[PDB]
Amino acid sequence: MQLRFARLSEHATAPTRGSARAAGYDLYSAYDYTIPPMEKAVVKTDIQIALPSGCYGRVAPRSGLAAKHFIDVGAGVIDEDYRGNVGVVLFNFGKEKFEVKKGDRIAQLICERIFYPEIEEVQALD
Amino acid sequence: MQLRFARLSEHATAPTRGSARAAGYDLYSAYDYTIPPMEKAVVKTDIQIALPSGCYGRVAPRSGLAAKHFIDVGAGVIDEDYRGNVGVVLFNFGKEKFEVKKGDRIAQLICERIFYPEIEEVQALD
Amino acid sequence: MQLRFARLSEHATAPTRGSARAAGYDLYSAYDYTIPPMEKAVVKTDIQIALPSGCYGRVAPRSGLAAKHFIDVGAGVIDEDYRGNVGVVLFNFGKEKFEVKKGDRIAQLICERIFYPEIEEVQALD
Ligand SMILES: C[C@@H](NS(=O)(=O)CCCOCn1ccc(=O)[nH]c1=O)c1cccc(OC2CCCC2)c1
Ligand SMILES: C[C@@H](NS(=O)(=O)CCCOCn1ccc(=O)[nH]c1=O)c1cccc(OC2CCCC2)c1
Ligand SMILES: C[C@@H](NS(=O)(=O)CCCOCn1ccc(=O)[nH]c1=O)c1cccc(OC2CCCC2)c1
Ligand SMILES: [Zn+2]
Ligand SMILES: [Zn+2]
Ligand SMILES: [Zn+2]
Repeated sequence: MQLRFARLSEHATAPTRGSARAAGYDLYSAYDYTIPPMEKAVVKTDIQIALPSGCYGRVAPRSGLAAKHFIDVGAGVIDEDYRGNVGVVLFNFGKEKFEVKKGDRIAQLICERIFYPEIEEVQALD
Repeated sequence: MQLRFARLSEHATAPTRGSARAAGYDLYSAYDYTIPPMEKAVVKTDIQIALPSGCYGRVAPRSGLAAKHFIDVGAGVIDEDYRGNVGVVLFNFGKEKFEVKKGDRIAQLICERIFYPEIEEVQALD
Repeated sequence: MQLRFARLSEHATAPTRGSARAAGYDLYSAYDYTIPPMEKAVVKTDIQIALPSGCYGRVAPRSGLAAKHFIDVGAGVIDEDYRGNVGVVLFNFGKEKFEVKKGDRIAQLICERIFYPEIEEVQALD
């Protein structure tokens, strides 16, 4: 039960989790972005991750950004085997622009347990 | 495998799950709210919950409210150890205002199994 | 560990998963739809599914559609015991209409592990 990660640049921040039983690790922006009202942005973390076996990585919303600034997270399904730069798709549904600065926490990364079933076609179920 | 909860006021409704194999328990509004088009509201349940070990509580959308009224749920990650009042962040993307009355079902609470990995930094993955 | 499915019409496409460790099976539209800017549509797959025991089926967003076209997935909680036609609720938050053609991939289906706890009311937690 290790989540490993590597920094892809000097702008990356190591993910953090304050509480031992918090659902997610904090993801941090590696760059500044300005997100206009009713617009989206793909926000780079400049980290790559190796998820534990038996899960995928869900990029999930921060609670305060959602309730206070009408920020949501799009996309969000990081496959267990993905080794690229982790991106966060932010949706700004508010009426004001939303500013992201390098080092800001912008999402959380949850290790969601899943099955990897084989698929079988039948003519009709039970 | 118990989900425990306590009512924080007399306005709270005990969560329900009709089917034994439904993914979620129904969450009910403790108050009336009017949510304008393209607006958000934090809706109180006036319950506190104690989630089973090995999960977090995902506040997830009701299917009919989403398809019929363009209601979505923001935020939604309830940490395993959270003991406060459970809030539901509703996003109204429709063109008409959305009315919540006390006692209305407004979301579902899913006990999502997750890992709680330790984090380790390396220079580069494999 | 089988995911079974049946086609409800000749327009359905068998779900696919390219990578062995991809989080989701691709869901395909059985029909053409035009989704106006800032509108929603319930998109039929014309498949029925039988999920493995111990999960629900999460209809989750495709990453490219989210980042490139501002498409999101609403609703999305398919109960373990659901045997109806699988619908995908697409939200088009972009400024242009979004075209779905029969056979297009429109979402992914994730077998999310969950608990099915019994619920217990107490006066106050710990
Ligand atoms: C344009 C589009 N390309 S994409 O090929 O559709 C997905 C590429 C990234 O896959 C991993 N992933 C999946 C979901 C997620 O939320 N975050 C994330 O990092 C995309 C979508 C989402 C995130 C992206 O992040 C970019 C930042 C640097 C590399 C990718 C890109
Ligand atoms: C303003 C902001 N404060 S916040 O500190 O960011 C989060 C406080 C609540 O944390 C638990 N939680 C987390 C996610 C969720 O969806 N629901 C929920 O109850 C917030 C965000 C979401 C729900 C909230 O509910 C309030 C209702 C009464 C107490 C908190 C508050
Ligand atoms: C109108 C509304 N009816 S509903 O009764 O609220 C839900 C009916 C479908 O339940 C399974 N389900 C649940 C969530 C999901 O995302 N997809 C899905 O197939 C609804 C909501 C979502 C999907 C729907 O799909 C329709 C396509 C053909 C049958 C249902 C319908
Ligand atoms: Zn630089
Ligand atoms: Zn009162
Ligand atoms: Zn036909």
